[PDB]
Order: sequence, then C-alpha cells, then structure tokens
Amino acid sequence: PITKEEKQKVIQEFARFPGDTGSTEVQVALLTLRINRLSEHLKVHKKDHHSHRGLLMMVGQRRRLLRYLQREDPERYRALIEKLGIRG
Amino acid sequence: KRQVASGRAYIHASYNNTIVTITDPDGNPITWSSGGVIGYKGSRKGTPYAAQLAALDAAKKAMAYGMQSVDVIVRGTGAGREQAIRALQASGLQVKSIVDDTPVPHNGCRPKKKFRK
Amino acid sequence: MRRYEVNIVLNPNLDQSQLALEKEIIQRALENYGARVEKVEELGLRRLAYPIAKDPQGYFLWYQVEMPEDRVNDLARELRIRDNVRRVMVVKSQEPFLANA
Amino acid sequence: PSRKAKVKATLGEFDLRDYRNVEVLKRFLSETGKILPRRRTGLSAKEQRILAKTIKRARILGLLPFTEKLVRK
RNA sequence: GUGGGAGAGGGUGGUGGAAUUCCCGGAGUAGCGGUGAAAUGCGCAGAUACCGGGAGGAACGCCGAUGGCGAAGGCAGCCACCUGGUCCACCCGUGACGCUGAGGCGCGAAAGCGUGGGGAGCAAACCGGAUUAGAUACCCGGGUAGUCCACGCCCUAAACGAUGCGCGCUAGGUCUCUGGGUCUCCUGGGGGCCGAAGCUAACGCGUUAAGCGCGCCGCCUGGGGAGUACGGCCGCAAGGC
Ligand SMILES: NC[C@@H]1O[C@H](O[C@H]2[C@@H](O)[C@H](O[C@@H]3[C@@H](O)[C@H](N)C[C@H](N)[C@H]3O[C@H]3O[C@H](CO)[C@@H](O)[C@H](O)[C@H]3N)O[C@@H]2CO)[C@H](N)[C@@H](O)[C@@H]1O
Ligand SMILES: NC[C@@H]1O[C@H](O[C@H]2[C@@H](O)[C@H](O[C@@H]3[C@@H](O)[C@H](N)C[C@H](N)[C@H]3O[C@H]3O[C@H](CO)[C@@H](O)[C@H](O)[C@H]3N)O[C@@H]2CO)[C@H](N)[C@@H](O)[C@@H]1O
Ligand SMILES: NC[C@@H]1O[C@H](O[C@H]2[C@@H](O)[C@H](O[C@@H]3[C@@H](O)[C@H](N)C[C@H](N)[C@H]3O[C@H]3O[C@H](CO)[C@@H](O)[C@H](O)[C@H]3N)O[C@@H]2CO)[C@H](N)[C@@H](O)[C@@H]1O
Ligand SMILES: NC[C@@H]1O[C@H](O[C@H]2[C@@H](O)[C@H](O[C@@H]3[C@@H](O)[C@H](N)C[C@H](N)[C@H]3O[C@H]3O[C@H](CO)[C@@H](O)[C@H](O)[C@H]3N)O[C@@H]2CO)[C@H](N)[C@@H](O)[C@@H]1O
Ligand SMILES: [Mg+2]
Ligand SMILES: [Mg+2]
Ligand SMILES: [Mg+2]
Ligand SMILES: [Mg+2]
Ligand SMILES: [Mg+2]
Ligand SMILES: [Mg+2]
Ligand SMILES: [Mg+2]
Ligand SMILES: [Mg+2]
Ligand SMILES: [Mg+2]
Ligand SMILES: [Mg+2]
Ligand SMILES: [Mg+2]
Ligand SMILES: [Mg+2]
Ligand SMILES: [Mg+2]
Ligand SMILES: [Mg+2]
Ligand SMILES: [Mg+2]
Ligand SMILES: [Mg+2]
Ligand SMILES: [Mg+2]
Ligand SMILES: [Mg+2]
Ligand SMILES: [Mg+2]
Ligand SMILES: [Mg+2]
Ligand SMILES: [Mg+2]
Ligand SMILES: [Mg+2]
Ligand SMILES: [Mg+2]
Ligand SMILES: [Mg+2]
Ligand SMILES: [Mg+2]
Ligand SMILES: [Mg+2]
Ligand SMILES: [Mg+2]
Ligand SMILES: [Mg+2]
Ligand SMILES: [Mg+2]
Ligand SMILES: [Mg+2]
Ligand SMILES: [Mg+2]
Ligand SMILES: [Mg+2]
Ligand SMILES: [Mg+2]
Ligand SMILES: [Mg+2]
Ligand SMILES: [Mg+2]
Ligand SMILES: [Mg+2]
Ligand SMILES: [Mg+2]
Ligand SMILES: [Mg+2]
Ligand SMILES: [Mg+2]
Ligand SMILES: [Mg+2]
Ligand SMILES: [Mg+2]
Ligand SMILES: [Mg+2]
Ligand SMILES: [Mg+2]
Ligand SMILES: [Mg+2]
Ligand SMILES: [Mg+2]
Ligand SMILES: [Mg+2]
Ligand SMILES: [Mg+2]
Ligand SMILES: [Mg+2]
Ligand SMILES: [Mg+2]
Ligand SMILES: [Mg+2]
Repeated sequence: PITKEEKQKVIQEFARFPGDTGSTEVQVALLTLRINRLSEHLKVHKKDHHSHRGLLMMVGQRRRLLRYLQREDPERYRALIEKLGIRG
Repeated sequence: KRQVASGRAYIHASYNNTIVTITDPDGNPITWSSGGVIGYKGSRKGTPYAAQLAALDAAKKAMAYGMQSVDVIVRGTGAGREQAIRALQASGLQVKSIVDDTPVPHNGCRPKKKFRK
Repeated sequence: MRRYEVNIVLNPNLDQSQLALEKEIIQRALENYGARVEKVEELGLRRLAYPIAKDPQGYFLWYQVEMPEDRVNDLARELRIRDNVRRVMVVKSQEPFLANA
Repeated sequence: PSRKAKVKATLGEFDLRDYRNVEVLKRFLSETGKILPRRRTGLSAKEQRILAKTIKRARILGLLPFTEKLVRK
C-alpha cells in the first residue's frame, strides 16, 4: 500500500512551507503518487475495472487542481509539473 | 449364513418408495426390502403401509440371520419414513437408536427443473 | 512488515525423530522465507470433528510470527509440500474482540 | 419457540476472534454442525458476523464440524 | 493532513467441506426409477439400498437478515497478496480550487459470436414415453449447443425506485446497520416503516419528497402503420444505434 513514511516523505518534499499539508502542490504530489501506484497495479490486473474507476476520478481531481494552479500561479505550476514529471 | 445378531437398519424414504436395507455393523448388507419387494407395484410403493410391510419384511429376513438389535439410520423425507421406523420399533427387534442422516448439499449441483424454485 | 499466525496440523502417527524432523523443516523454511518467530504454542495432538486424511486426530502447532507480506503465500505453499503436513492456515493477526467483557 | 436460553447469556467473557477455542465455539453450533442464528446465540450483528468467520476457520482446521448426524428422532 | 471504523466493492494466487455423477472393491438380490395414473428408461454383463477407496466438474448449506457493499450491470465457503470507494473524530493545511455536462472515452445482467480448453449436474434444439379431439405443449425418460475457464467480440433488458445529477429550505414518531461523545441520553453516515405542512387525476409521495427553491443535462407532443422502410454508422455474425 502506502506507508506513513512514504506519504510524509512526499508531503515534506512538496510542502510550500513547514506544516503545509493541504496546499495544491502537496495535493498534486500525493495524487500523483497514488496514480502511479494504481496504474502500476492496473498494469497487471487488467481485469479490475472497479479500481480503474478510482483511477479515472483521481486523474480528474489532479487535472482540476493543476488547472487551478496554472490559472493562479503559472510559476508554481511549471515548477510542479517539472518536479513531478507530469503533462509531458 | 452368518449369525450376525447386532447391526444397522438403513431406512431410505423417498416420495416414490421406501427401501429398508439391513446390514452388519460394518455396513455390509445382509437383507433388504422395499415397496416392490412386497407385492406393491405402482404409486402404491410410496405408501406408509408399503413402508410398514417393507420394514417388517427386511426385519423378518434379518432375524433369520439371528439379529437381535439394530441402529436405525433414516435418509430422505417421504411418506412413511416414520411408519417404517415404527414397524421396526416393534418388529421384535430392539432399536437401540435412530438417526437422521439425510444428505443435503452445501449448494453444489443444479437441480432438475422439478426441484428448482 | 506484518504479523501473522501460522497453524499447522500434522500426522498423529509420528514418532519422536519423525516429528522433530518435521518441526526442523518447518523452522528452516520459516526462516528461509524471512519469518521471525515471536511466540509458539504446541498444543500436541487433539481430537478432530472430522477425519483429516483418513485420521481421526491431528497434531497442532501454532506460531505467532513477523514476516514480509509478499512472502506469505509462497511460504505457506512451501510449508504444504511435506507429506506429513496435513493442514496449513496462515492468518493475519488481529487484536482480540470480546463479548461479555 | 427458542425460549430455552441464549448462548451468550451462559458464557462469560471470551475472544470472538479466537478460532481455536473449541469448547466455547461448540456452544454456538446446533445438534447438527449448523451455526445457530442470533435468536439463539443472543449475539449482536457485528458479534455474530465475527463469530461466523471464526467458526469457519475452526471448521477448516478440523476443530469444528461442518455437519453432524441428528440423533433420537 | 492526522488518527479511528464497517463492508458478498474489485483483481490474482491458494485452499476446505457437503452433495451429484462416474471408475474400482466389498457385501447383498429383484427390482429400481418415475407419475394424477403410467410408460419409455435402467436392472441376472447383478441395478436399486449399504460400506470402503479413487477421479473429476461445478456451486458454496447453516451464519443470512426486514442486513452490508458498489455508479450501474452486480457482489456470498475459507486464506494471503494487490486495489477502488466510504464514514466518524480533531478544526491542523490550500483558499471558490465549485455544480452540471452535447460529443468523446470507459463499464455494462442473460443469451449470443470467434479461437482453444473444459464438461459433474442442469439443459434450447432434438430423440422418445405419456396426456389430448389433436398436443409440433404442459408431465416422464434421454439429450447436443450452451451453462464453466482463458482471451477477444456483442451493447441489449420490466439495465426498475419504471423516479437525471448537485445544493439550500420545510413537524415529528418508530425499527435497524455503522461511527463518536459527559454512553438513560447527545451527535454523524446509511437502510426501512407511520406520518406535519405541502403536493398529487387518483394511487400515493412526505428531511431517502413525488414538498418549497436555483443550476445544468436527457427526453415527451393522439393510436395504429413501426422500432418498420430508406440512408448512414457499428458488428465475424446474430444484430445494434
Ligand atoms: N461467473 C459466476 C456467475 O455465475 C452465475 O451463475 C449463478 C446464477 O445463475 C444463479 O444466481 C441465483 C440468482 O439468479 C437468484 N436471484 C438467487 C439465487 N440464490 C442465486 O443463486 C445463488 O445464491 C447464493 C449466493 O451465491 C448461493 O447460496 C447459491 O449457491 C447460488 N446458486 O446461480 C448461479 C450460481 O451462483 C452467472 N453465470 C453469471 O452471473 C456469472 O458467470
Ligand atoms: N481459485 C482461484 C480463483 O480462480 C478464479 O478463476 C479460476 C477458477 O475459476 C478455476 O480454477 C480451477 C480450474 O483450473 C480447474 N480446471 C477446475 C477447478 N474446479 C477450478 O476451481 C474452481 O472452479 C469453479 C469456479 O468457476 C468452482 O466451481 C470450483 O469450486 C473452484 N475450485 O479456473 C480459473 C483459472 O485458474 C478467479 N481468478 C478467482 O475467483 C480466484 O482467484
Ligand atoms: N477490501 C478488501 C478486504 O477489506 C477488509 O479490510 C479493508 C478495510 O477493512 C480497510 O478500510 C480502511 C480503513 O480502516 C482506514 N481507516 C482507511 C483506509 N483508506 C481504508 O481502506 C480503503 O481505502 C484504501 C485507499 O486508501 C484502499 O486501498 C482500500 O482497499 C480500502 N479498503 O482497508 C482494508 C483493505 O481494503 C477485509 N478485512 C480484508 O479481508 C480485505 O483487505
Ligand atoms: N477441442 C476439440 C473438442 O471440442 C469439443 O467441443 C467443441 C465442439 O464440439 C464445438 O463446436 C463449436 C460449436 O459449439 C459452435 N456453435 C460453433 C463453433 N464454430 C464450433 O467449433 C468448431 O468449428 C470450427 C470451424 O467450423 C473449428 O475451427 C473448431 O475447431 C470446431 N470446434 O465447440 C466446442 C469447443 O468450444 C469437446 N468438448 C472438447 O473436449 C474437445 O477438445
Ligand atoms: Mg488499514
Ligand atoms: Mg468526488
Ligand atoms: Mg490571476
Ligand atoms: Mg413409486
Ligand atoms: Mg495461503
Ligand atoms: Mg471481496
Ligand atoms: Mg464425493
Ligand atoms: Mg460395485
Ligand atoms: Mg430389459
Ligand atoms: Mg456390466
Ligand atoms: Mg469395507
Ligand atoms: Mg462412494
Ligand atoms: Mg445503493
Ligand atoms: Mg437487481
Ligand atoms: Mg482553519
Ligand atoms: Mg472538515
Ligand atoms: Mg490564510
Ligand atoms: Mg460529473
Ligand atoms: Mg478520453
Ligand atoms: Mg455484457
Ligand atoms: Mg455469458
Ligand atoms: Mg463459446
Ligand atoms: Mg462444465
Ligand atoms: Mg437430465
Ligand atoms: Mg414429447
Ligand atoms: Mg382436450
Ligand atoms: Mg402444440
Ligand atoms: Mg402423441
Ligand atoms: Mg430414453
Ligand atoms: Mg427433459
Ligand atoms: Mg453507449
Ligand atoms: Mg425493480
Ligand atoms: Mg426508495
Ligand atoms: Mg433504492
Ligand atoms: Mg461529484
Ligand atoms: Mg458506544
Ligand atoms: Mg442497499
Ligand atoms: Mg395534509
Ligand atoms: Mg387526498
Ligand atoms: Mg398501492
Ligand atoms: Mg408515507
Ligand atoms: Mg434516518
Ligand atoms: Mg425515447
Ligand atoms: Mg432517444
Ligand atoms: Mg405519431
Ligand atoms: Mg399518426
Ligand atoms: Mg430491437
Ligand atoms: Mg439499415
Ligand atoms: Mg461490415
Ligand atoms: Mg445486414
């Protein structure tokens, strides 16, 4: 699954300032983690459609968050994309 | 020709018949009777009366092997399972016990349309 | 890593050398799959509700253990190979749940 | 009917997850191997639901019967 | 975000017992089976009933509910791994990041199709026995596809709550599943029943609205002709839109 240490690791890694949990950068980091993990699972288990729905939703949420970021702060957005390796 | 004297009475009661098989304590048949073994032929084999006769018959035949006591095992629901048991009870055989062994599935095998619903 | 309970039911007909031999392969394969043993209850042979491989009784071992999760199924697979090994059940440990407490 | 007693009322405290306690578990099975309903076990939903699984484990282990012959009759 | 919880939610690999069928063996003999009554059928190459051993396939009794989960179709032995959703508490972080959603994409019961397996039980078609005025049926005996698996198609339905999704507002009572709290009580989430106001042609609905409101989507416009014809698109086909 995802252990508290892996999670906290990426939370600190992407947090805007100390104590930052729910900022856009962090949320997108977390979501990217879960996506990579879940699409990894669905690499095998191509027959698990129910989980694929999950994936769809997670991607949708992520894409919304990024849309908002790129609207507000094109810098923070560019940074995020590069750092995580998304969108290209 | 054995001289057994203690054994098992298996009553197999269906809606079409009753078959009373009597065996030695290891389950090997000694004698058996049924609805059709007495004169009854058609539907009449499924009668409680036919069951009484089949019981009494198997028990006579079995006492001729010198049997005294039996353990009764009842398989199936059907008219005259109980009549069979009772005929056995005073057949002039001591019935030491009665047990309902009726096999039922943990749901493995699809029934004929007759039995589905 | 996660903590499981291992149940093994063995042949009641084992003499001392046979039984302790089996336990030896148990231990060695447990280690070989990376299972550290936290606790053990050997409850000896006991009566069964039904015959297991023609036998009216069985010999029960229990192990509380910590091991890698990716290894569990494969461990139990290996455990089962032994002929004298009749039953194997590996269970994720859980905190006891009481009624009338 | 079922006014005899409730199986939980007899017992003291005990671990409903404990698949090895045979004597306690046996109390929750009928004359046949069948798991008693709650109207008998006098358990709660969650409880009963746990009981069932642990009984099933005990059955696989050979400690409890899946089924049993009915005596008397 | 942190910390708790319930669950037939999903995928993979394991594995357990009951039963059916079959094969072997023992013991046993004159029938079994089946129906309204029967006959076909099975049985002296020894059936049925009984015990022991084996093989395989399929489905998981009790628990089991008026229950739970899932967007829907749907999901039920037990075990492990992998994985989706969700609820409660703390009030910690971001700061309108929201709702809906043509087209697109994906999922989609059963039956059906392709390749290759599998095939115990059941069983369209089919072969028979009855019933009947007839009986291309109901009932009885057999029985192929199929039902099972893998992979790829099909895209339908009384796919139903026949009730689009989101949010706010408008008495209570009662049962239940599942959280939390100063645990008789108070406070969330879910499933039922009776009912205030109100609505409804009526039946009924009524904080799980079919009440009062706002947003966005889909649809309707007398019955037959007809889900037909034509055209297009999809499909191996059946056929679908
Ligand atoms: N692949 C598994 C599935 O098997 C299905 O097969 C199942 C269906 O044909 C049928 O389901 C019926 C259902 O129609 C009806 N509404 C109620 C009935 N209790 C169900 O049956 C089921 O009930 C329970 C739970 O599984 C079990 O105890 C029972 O063994 C099972 N037959 O019983 C079968 C065995 O469960 C279908 N082929 C399909 O859904 C799918 O392929
Ligand atoms: N047992 C593992 C299961 O396998 C399922 O799929 C597998 C099982 O259905 C089946 O495995 C074996 C089969 O190889 C072998 N030829 C026969 C055996 N009876 C099967 O097992 C299964 O078959 C069916 C399920 O359809 C059940 O009736 C039966 O109880 C069950 N043991 O064949 C499939 C491929 O191995 C699913 N992955 C999931 O339910 C689960 O992991
Ligand atoms: N769902 C499968 C089964 O669920 C049970 O265990 C599952 C649930 O009890 C448990 O629920 C936990 C919850 O306790 C905890 N407070 C939060 C957690 N997110 C939940 O887990 C849930 O969400 C995550 C995604 O984060 C999913 O990966 C997971 O499948 C889902 N159950 O997560 C477990 C994993 O799914 C059964 N006891 C077990 O046999 C089996 O894992
Ligand atoms: N594998 C061959 C044998 O198939 C048998 O069963 C197979 C055949 O009896 C059956 O025939 C199917 C038919 O059902 C279905 N309605 C249509 C399908 N095209 C047919 O298939 C047939 O025809 C085609 C070409 O015409 C061939 O390529 C194919 O090999 C042949 N089976 O399809 C089955 C497989 O799905 C035995 N059960 C199996 O044990 C055995 O192995
Ligand atoms: Mg967890
Ligand atoms: Mg959402
Ligand atoms: Mg700006
Ligand atoms: Mg008859
Ligand atoms: Mg295992
Ligand atoms: Mg599941
Ligand atoms: Mg068998
Ligand atoms: Mg034989
Ligand atoms: Mg003949
Ligand atoms: Mg022959
Ligand atoms: Mg023998
Ligand atoms: Mg046998
Ligand atoms: Mg629902
Ligand atoms: Mg339904
Ligand atoms: Mg705040
Ligand atoms: Mg909050
Ligand atoms: Mg601020
Ligand atoms: Mg939407
Ligand atoms: Mg797309
Ligand atoms: Mg489909
Ligand atoms: Mg199908
Ligand atoms: Mg096919
Ligand atoms: Mg099959
Ligand atoms: Mg048939
Ligand atoms: Mg006919
Ligand atoms: Mg007529
Ligand atoms: Mg006709
Ligand atoms: Mg005719
Ligand atoms: Mg025939
Ligand atoms: Mg037929
Ligand atoms: Mg569509
Ligand atoms: Mg409906
Ligand atoms: Mg409703
Ligand atoms: Mg509903
Ligand atoms: Mg939404
Ligand atoms: Mg409490
Ligand atoms: Mg529901
Ligand atoms: Mg009124
Ligand atoms: Mg009115
Ligand atoms: Mg009405
Ligand atoms: Mg009402
Ligand atoms: Mg409520
Ligand atoms: Mg329309
Ligand atoms: Mg339309
Ligand atoms: Mg018109
Ligand atoms: Mg017109
Ligand atoms: Mg049509
Ligand atoms: Mg056309
Ligand atoms: Mg074409
Ligand atoms: Mg055409």
